[PDB]
Amino acid sequence: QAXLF
Amino acid sequence: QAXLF
Amino acid sequence: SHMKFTVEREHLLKPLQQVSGPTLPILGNLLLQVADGTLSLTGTDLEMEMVARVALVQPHEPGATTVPARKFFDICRGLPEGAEIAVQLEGERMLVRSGRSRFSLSTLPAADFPNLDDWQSEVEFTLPQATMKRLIEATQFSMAHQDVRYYLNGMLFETEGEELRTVATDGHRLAVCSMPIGQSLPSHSVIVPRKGVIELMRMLDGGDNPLRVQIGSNNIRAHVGDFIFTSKLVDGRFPDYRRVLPKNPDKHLEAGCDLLKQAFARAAILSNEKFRGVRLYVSENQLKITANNPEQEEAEEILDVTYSGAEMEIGFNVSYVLDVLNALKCENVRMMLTDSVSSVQIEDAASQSAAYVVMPMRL
Amino acid sequence: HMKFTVEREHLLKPLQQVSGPPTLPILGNLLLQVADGTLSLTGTDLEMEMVARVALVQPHEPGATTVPARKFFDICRGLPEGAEIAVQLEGERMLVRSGRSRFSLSTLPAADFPNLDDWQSEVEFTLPQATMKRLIEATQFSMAHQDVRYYLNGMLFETEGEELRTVATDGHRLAVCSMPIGQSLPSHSVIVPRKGVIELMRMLNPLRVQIGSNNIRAHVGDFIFTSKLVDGRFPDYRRVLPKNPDKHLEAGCDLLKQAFARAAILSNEKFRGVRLYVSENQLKITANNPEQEEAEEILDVTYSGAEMEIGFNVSYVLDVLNALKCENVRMMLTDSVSSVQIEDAASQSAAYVVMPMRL
Repeated sequence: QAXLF
Repeated sequence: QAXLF
Repeated sequence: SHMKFTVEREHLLKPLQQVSGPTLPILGNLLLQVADGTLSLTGTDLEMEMVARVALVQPHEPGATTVPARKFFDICRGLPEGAEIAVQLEGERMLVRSGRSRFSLSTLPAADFPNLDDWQSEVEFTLPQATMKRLIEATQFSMAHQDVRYYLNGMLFETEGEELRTVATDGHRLAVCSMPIGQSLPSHSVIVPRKGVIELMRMLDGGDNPLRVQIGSNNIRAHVGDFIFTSKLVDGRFPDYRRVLPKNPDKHLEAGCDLLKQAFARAAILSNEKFRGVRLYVSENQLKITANNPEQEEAEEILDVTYSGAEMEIGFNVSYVLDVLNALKCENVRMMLTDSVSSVQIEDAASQSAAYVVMPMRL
Repeated sequence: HMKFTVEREHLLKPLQQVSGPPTLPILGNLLLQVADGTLSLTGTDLEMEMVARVALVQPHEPGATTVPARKFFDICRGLPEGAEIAVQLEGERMLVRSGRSRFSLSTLPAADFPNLDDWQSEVEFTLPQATMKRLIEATQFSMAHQDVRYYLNGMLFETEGEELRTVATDGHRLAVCSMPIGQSLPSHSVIVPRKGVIELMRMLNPLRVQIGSNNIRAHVGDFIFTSKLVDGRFPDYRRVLPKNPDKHLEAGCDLLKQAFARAAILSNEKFRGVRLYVSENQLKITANNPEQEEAEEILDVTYSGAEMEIGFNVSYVLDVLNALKCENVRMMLTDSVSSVQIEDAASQSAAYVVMPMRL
């Protein structure tokens, strides 16, 4: 899972 | 609470 | 080994759901077997087993395997309404296909699946599913849960003359319900485990459809439609419920089931949260319910009842009284009292089929 | 001493809404106040407070006290339909009487009841309750829960021009919903805590909202809900929105939802990862788990972009498809390592941005 920022 | 037996 | 079957989604759902109803990995899987135009699904936890049979119209190949119960049911449930589910064993993987949806499931050998050891039936009879539902529903709530007296963690199923009876108790309250099934039965009494009572109860959604019950010395079986539920019986001695039934309850109270239930529910709010104690003061055509708690709060209810006996005071766990009033579901209720230290028999004023005995609390 | 007599039906919803939200004993009670033909009921947990006003037609005596919230509501709820509830303070116990039912409740002083400190409103407007319900419902699921970044454990409420906007995110997925309320508003942005969002949702006649620097208030009929705002800086959600999502997919909301729900069965139970392969008018969803089981779904979609592969947490995708509740959806992609903007194909009011998984 990649974070939005 | 009283037991039945 | 070369197991294959194609079947509708609707013909697989209830069979899968009932069977799927872990400690060892294989107990979390369902044993699937195809043989002579029949798909058999089997689930088990070693104490009880559910076998469901689904007839195969379309072409099939025989064989057997075990597959994850929850995932296979969720796959079939998730597919669209009216779906055609094509199943086939590919090596050590069970393939499920429907439309453009493909699922490869893991398997464990069918030889490793546990089976309940064979037994001989002693008692056997048939009755409507609604009669068995009524028998369980009327007494289920009085069964004990995790009691050290393991024999109370279940329901007594008893046959006598032409009646099937269910009895359930936890030492404080008792419930007994008898229903005539119109067949001459032998005198037999067995304890069905509370897990088995729940499973047996969860599969009776066919009302007047028949149910065949076969009882043995250590096992009980139930045939509902295409299902076969089997459970081990609790190996213990159930107490003599006839001994504890009130012998001479001279004092008879009669009141509205709902009005009495709403009064106990209101008084219960200010009763002790652990002991749930309420005090009943009965007098000429009147019932006064009182509840106290450690915060020095008090609830008091005065009702108009039909009572011509001597004035008396008696304590009770309000939850046990409410459970009986919720179970009766009638217009008027009858409480048959003796003294302040003896049990009360509570029944429907219009029916004797179900009776409830509650032991009081010392006030 | 306090005294009032009122119908059961005029007390139920006022008691139910006020009892909605025990650490310290007085927080489990409702402060009752009788004054000038009005009964005021007040519940609080120190962060938020709900005030309900019930008008008194029958004779009454002024005063105040606090009583157990749950027991007093259960007493009033348990009484028969059409009951007349006579209440009066007798020393240190409140007496509730109705017919032949009598209840003596314990009390704590009205002076000991906590009150939210006074504040001044900066922004103020009115809107229908359905518009506020839609705004919260559309973004509530994307709020974080017990996140170390405390400012994400809540919903951003933002006014700009003639629109009220709600924003909610947990760092992985984001939800925005904007609705026009037809009134010129100033540029203001505040974080309402997740507990306050739930209570504001629970009370939805017009709705009047008043917002300050550290507080927010909502007036619905005879109820007044107030909550403290989260004192933190919400991330600039505008910086996250996909800038140039060239690749556009269009499919049936339900068919896409049922395919992701089926594929999720054989996805990893911890990471919930699914792989999406988009090609000319086609979407293939694949799910794998450590038991070497695989689910695969091929759907007919509307897609004319370049062929690409992208990973996603299937729960975050299903949450967006469950929230949209529409006929068709629009998935707006960029590349395998950038976020996807998911919207209703017939409406731009609500947009959802999901960060993918490296799969």
